Amino acid sequence: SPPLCTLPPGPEPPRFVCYCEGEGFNLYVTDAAELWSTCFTPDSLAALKARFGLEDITPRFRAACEQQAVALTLQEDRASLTLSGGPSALAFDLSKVPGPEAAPRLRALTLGLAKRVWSLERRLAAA
Amino acid sequence: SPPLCTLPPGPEPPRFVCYCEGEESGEGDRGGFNLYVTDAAELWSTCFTPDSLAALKARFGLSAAEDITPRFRAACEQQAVALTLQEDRASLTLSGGPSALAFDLSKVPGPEAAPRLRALTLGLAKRVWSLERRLAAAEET
Repeated sequence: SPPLCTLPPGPEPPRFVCYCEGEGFNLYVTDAAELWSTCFTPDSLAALKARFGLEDITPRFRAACEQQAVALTLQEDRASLTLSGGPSALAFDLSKVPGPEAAPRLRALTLGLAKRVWSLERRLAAA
Repeated sequence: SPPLCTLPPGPEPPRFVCYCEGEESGEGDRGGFNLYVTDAAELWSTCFTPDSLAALKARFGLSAAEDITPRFRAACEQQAVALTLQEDRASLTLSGGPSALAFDLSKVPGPEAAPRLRALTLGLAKRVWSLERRLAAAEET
């Protein structure tokens, strides 16, 4: 079940969602209008893991999402995502995704979320 | 929690979300009822006025103080929502209940639609996160 969290974590309205896909594996951040991505290649992902000392990034990100231990700085076309909890905080550089590439992802994101909600409410009612 | 469903039903990737708004409980701000349909590119709405909602309710024999949200909710749970899309217009048919209810929807203008779609996306993600937390609890622990 694909991990995600929203920011800010307060009772205030959510402004950003952080999620990941498919260990083409990447981290994403969106305010539902623009999309930022780690834009990994198979090579630069391996480079990244080795620098931090790795297995898989997803479980750490999942754990951060549950603890709401995700920090986000955003400037211009630049964002960073920080995961806290592990033996070392992990920071990721993200870049803005051009509109034409971002649009189908944002579209599928919205439709998939809606389908999850419907499914989770279905399952939660049977509990 | 606010009702919704996705279409088409079953295992195939969702193409549309249907949801509703208004008829809020309590003595606080209460908005008029509307049904929404989106493919996450465009937004369609019933765009009800007080008169057009009354006329719709008459067309299918409902009273004025009657909330329509619970009929929508039943339709969503059973996935008895049928959608037709013309170029400009849409229809939504709810068959959760004993009598079918048909709704005319029209396109919401971009400057109103775009902030509604963003809030929808962000709100759903908050829900998902909240639901999976409540689920992990109930099912095992």
